Amino acid sequence: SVPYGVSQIKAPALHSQGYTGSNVKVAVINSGIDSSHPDLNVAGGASFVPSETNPFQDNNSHGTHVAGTVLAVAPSASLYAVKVLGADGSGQYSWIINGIEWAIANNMDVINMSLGGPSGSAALKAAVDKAVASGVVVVAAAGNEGTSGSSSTVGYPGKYPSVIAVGAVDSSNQRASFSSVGPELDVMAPGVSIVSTLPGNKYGAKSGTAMASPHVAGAAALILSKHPNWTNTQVRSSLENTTTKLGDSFYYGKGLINVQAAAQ
Amino acid sequence: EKKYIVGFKQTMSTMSAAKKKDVISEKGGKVQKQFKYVDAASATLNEKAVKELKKDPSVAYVEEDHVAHAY
Ligand code: NA
Repeated sequence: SVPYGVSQIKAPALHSQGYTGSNVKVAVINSGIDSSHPDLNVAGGASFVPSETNPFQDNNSHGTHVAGTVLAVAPSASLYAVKVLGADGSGQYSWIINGIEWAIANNMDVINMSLGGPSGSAALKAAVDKAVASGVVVVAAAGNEGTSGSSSTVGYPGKYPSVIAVGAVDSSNQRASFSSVGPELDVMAPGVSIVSTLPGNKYGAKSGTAMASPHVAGAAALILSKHPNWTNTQVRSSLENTTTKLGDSFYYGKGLINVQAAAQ
Repeated sequence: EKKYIVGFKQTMSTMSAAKKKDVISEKGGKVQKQFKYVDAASATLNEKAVKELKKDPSVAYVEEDHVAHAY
């Protein structure tokens, strides 16, 4: 039952120590979370998709799936459905800003963004930058763009210096072929055949950096539960410094996240 | 095309939600969502409104409101 990726990140040894993410407010900035799922405890939320007003309806599936990864990692964590994406899994950068902004306003400890776009935004930078300056651990998926020669394939927001950009590793520590590369790549987490919660009281495997991202937003919630006095700055440095070191930072970042080593 | 984010100057220029809104509508823009923390707003702008707004003393940036997807 307990997803494999939970183990890979060394989540089980932190849990035993007694740290489960108790008192941590986690924003899932996505397509919403399905309210019908008996295995998903939503603490609240808000919608920013002009046509899809309920954060609690996921017409996509991605946000429900993401949400289940957060809560598998950090079971005692407080989950919030911040709906920024519609039915097709796309939203406007403004809609993403409005989501960040509610998370700042709502005194969110951890932001997950299992999304991005190819193109930069000064406004998208200002919103992430402010969440970071406010003391929020900002976590984002690195993108699914592979290798494009010498170029960074890292989407925005993960491309920003303020955000923790998360690539995907499989079960064997191998970088997923789809996994966006570059200097902006911070850490690897499980992103290949991830079993999580899906809409309509379902379970199922998804692959993507959006599956690696929640494992790191869940890891930040676990550190924050052991070290309530640690800043976002300390949470990030410990995560980047205590990794299972893989190859080249351009492909792997710092390596695989080790939550047990990171928690201190 | 039509969806843009207007970045404001504050001690170079603009402060109020009512000033922010007038700075847009003055150049034929249609203000969408005025940001709480970010000194910017989402706006509906034609090609004229983008070039007029790019030259306004109150404007820092005019950028397209890009599309993001779930990874
Ligand atoms: Na980054």
